[PDB]
Amino acid sequence: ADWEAAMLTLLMMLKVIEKADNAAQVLTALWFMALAAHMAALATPPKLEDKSPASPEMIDFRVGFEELATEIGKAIKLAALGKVKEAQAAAEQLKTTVNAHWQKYRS
Amino acid sequence: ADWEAAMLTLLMMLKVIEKADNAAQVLTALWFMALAAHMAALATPPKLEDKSPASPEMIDFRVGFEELATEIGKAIKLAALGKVKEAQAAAEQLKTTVNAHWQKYRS
Amino acid sequence: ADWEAAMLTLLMMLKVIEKADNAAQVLTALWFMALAAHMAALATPPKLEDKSPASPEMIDFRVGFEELATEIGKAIKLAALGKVKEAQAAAEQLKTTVNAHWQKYRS
Ligand SMILES: [Co+2]
Repeated sequence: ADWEAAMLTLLMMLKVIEKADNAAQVLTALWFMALAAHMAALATPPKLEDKSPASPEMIDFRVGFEELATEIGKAIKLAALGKVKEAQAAAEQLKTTVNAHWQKYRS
Repeated sequence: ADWEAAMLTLLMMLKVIEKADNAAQVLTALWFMALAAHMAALATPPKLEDKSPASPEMIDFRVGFEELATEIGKAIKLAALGKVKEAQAAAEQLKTTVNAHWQKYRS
Repeated sequence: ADWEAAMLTLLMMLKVIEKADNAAQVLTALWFMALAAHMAALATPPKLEDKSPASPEMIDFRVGFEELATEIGKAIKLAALGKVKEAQAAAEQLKTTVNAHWQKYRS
């Protein structure tokens, strides 16, 4: 999928996560977040496909997206070890990270 | 997974999509479709594993499967921008494409 | 994701599978299992990251994880051809395999 679709999916699943009371739905949505990050691992924001592969702007985007995926994985492990509320705290921190990465290349 | 399992998953999720009233279940099933296409990206239909890698039949199969994945991504973006019904219209068009690709190598 | 998170996800989805009466939830959880195996395809158990890439211990781990993924795919095809209960029988056999692979490198 494209960058915008995946970022909106991440925000959607974050909305689904804060309204969760059991780790089942939590872990499900977190794995959907990791899924959306995996499908759009090479996607490019509409803001800057006309940039070179070794451009520091592009590398900024790439490492930020990797950061997203890594933070998702940490929250997934939290939701796997049983802790349904600590996973949601990590999910709100992830929401901060997702907000930043999206608002940087949203338009 | 194998080609047949993934194509039946696509048809199943298409059946789940037309009975949807909110973008949440829609986007969920569409991402499951993209997932099934990602897991079976190198799968071969039972009809023609005894073909060469550069055989135009095989390349036909490959580009058709890529077409499936791309059309799924477009429907996913539609279901991400909020439009739950335009996503279902794109999903019925995708159902046409999925029907063709499956009935070409079903047996 | 990491090995432990993915293995706990597999066990969780196995728990969700045995309580299933329709192939919809079955196939959904099985595809989540294949998803978790795909995300952690290169993950390393906490027990043995300090091993060489060509170490037979590491290769044992790798082929066992591939075995997990393959058995998941077989169960997914069973759950796709309509057979909701034969898929659950294959899922309990998969539970045996998952138990072994997890208890080998759990700590
Ligand atoms: Co992949």
